[PDB]
Amino acid sequence: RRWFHPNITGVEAENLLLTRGVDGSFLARPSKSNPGDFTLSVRRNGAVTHIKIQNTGDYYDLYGGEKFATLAELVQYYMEHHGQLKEKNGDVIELKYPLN
Amino acid sequence: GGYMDMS
Repeated sequence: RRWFHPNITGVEAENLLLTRGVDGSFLARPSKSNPGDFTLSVRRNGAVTHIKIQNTGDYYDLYGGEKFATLAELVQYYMEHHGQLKEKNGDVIELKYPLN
Repeated sequence: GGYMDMS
């Protein structure tokens, strides 16, 4: 999957999304704080947000929400339902355009 | 980084 950025830092994710993206662009990359896991770096209102993806070994989810068997499945749900990712305080973060 | 609070 081309939105999957394997060896990229949150810093280079922000580099790419601010120079190569538009609002609504996103990518998944691996976690820094939790080695072996992933993170979604999404672009909203000219800045980048990072969302941790929970891999429980039984499913994937966004530490709450629908659960998925694969990462690409998760990304497709959120792409196909742009109202479904809300950040605690109500605000919606749309995953609209894969960065790549 | 600009990390969302997962909660």
